[PDB]
Amino acid sequence: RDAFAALAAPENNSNPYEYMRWLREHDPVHRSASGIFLLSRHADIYWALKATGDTFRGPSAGDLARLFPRAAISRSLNLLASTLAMKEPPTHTRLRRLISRDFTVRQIDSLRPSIVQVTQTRLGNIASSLEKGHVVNLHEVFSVVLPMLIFAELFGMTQADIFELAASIRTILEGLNPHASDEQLAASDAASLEVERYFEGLIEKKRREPQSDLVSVLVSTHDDDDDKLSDTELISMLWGILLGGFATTAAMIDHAILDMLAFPEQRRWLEGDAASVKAFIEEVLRYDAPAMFSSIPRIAQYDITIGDVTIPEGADVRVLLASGNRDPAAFPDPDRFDPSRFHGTAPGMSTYGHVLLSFGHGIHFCLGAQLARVQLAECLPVINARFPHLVLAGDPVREPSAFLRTFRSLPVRLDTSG
Ligand code: HEM
Repeated sequence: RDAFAALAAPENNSNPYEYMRWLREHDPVHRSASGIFLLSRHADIYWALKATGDTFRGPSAGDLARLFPRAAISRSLNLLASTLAMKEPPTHTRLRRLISRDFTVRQIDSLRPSIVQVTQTRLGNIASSLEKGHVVNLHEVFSVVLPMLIFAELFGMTQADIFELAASIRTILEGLNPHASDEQLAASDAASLEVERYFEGLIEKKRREPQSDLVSVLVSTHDDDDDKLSDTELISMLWGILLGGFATTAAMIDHAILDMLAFPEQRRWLEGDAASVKAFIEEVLRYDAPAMFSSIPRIAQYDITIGDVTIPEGADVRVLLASGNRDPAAFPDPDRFDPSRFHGTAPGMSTYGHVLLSFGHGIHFCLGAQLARVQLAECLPVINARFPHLVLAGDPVREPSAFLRTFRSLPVRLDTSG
């Protein structure tokens, strides 16, 4: 009845793609009970993403207050509101320019050895148990761990520090849920205080003793421009990067593993050259999303129409990226897992010239898209090579959420013969 509630029901946390098809055909410009709109077709989603900046503005202070009424003047909402995802041009333009100057393709490629090293170490840790015929929850022992250890490497942080930060993130997000208790609010403000204090200390540390990591580069001088992120901007940028990769990459890894196990005839892509591996990962992304529906508010600047449906000035429009990715006008035979769609093409572009929507499009296109892609391209062949007879051990347990599609468990074992 209400698309956001329908998509969060258990069966739709499980397989929402039949309902998404229904929306695309029967209610493509869905108005929820709240008044927020939801676009499900590839064409309309692509349009809305590329119109962000002109036709759609970012959320104002009034918009965030309405979306987070319980936390309207809290430190935690102030921190969220300062992140790149919640900014609009021209402030967004400068902030994105400055982080992209230092968070580069070369910087990300320099993490590839570390991704292999972490994967090798975590897989070694469970090899004995798997060899004895036991079941391992790969989500808990691997998928959620690798992205955090890679953030530690990128930022120049300790493992202990990144795991405490992740715990703070969980607390903060709990405090921004609409049902949040006053106690969760207080815990969120305390965790937000700690996050700021931590990053302040990290910035000061790398400023005195720079290293090769991203924070050291961000806080040091730059030859071409003397523009740079201020300390308050730096805290917000590092925080927003962590939030962006908090649970998304882990869900991606989980989905890739599940696709490897469901379609063992496609494992060959992971055994091939760089172009072959990349194609598998592109199709993993096309096949599932970690949120489904978008988190960034897009506020209509004026009365818009999509078809004969009016979206009034001031309304909030969200997009169902996972539905666009299974739209047959963009991806023929959309329910088939087929990496050849993306073989030899530009990242996120099919052989027919239709774009993958898993990272968005336009000015808010995922800052971490290359980092996510490279993490998957390096770890998945290693997993496939270490445990050639890995199989699914039981049904994955999905993590109940109103906003995200993540797993609590991904149980795996080796195919054993007595
Ligand atoms: C597979 C993993 C990921 C997926 C599927 C994903 C998805 C997305 C999507 C769809 C958006 C745009 C949302 C919109 O336009 O409404 C976005 C934005 C963003 N992502 Fe990711 N993301 C992933 C991983 C990461 C990582 C590893 C980082 C680390 C830098 C990151 C940082 C960000 C940031 C900072 C933004 C805001 C960009 C802006 O507003 O200019 N994400 N992400």
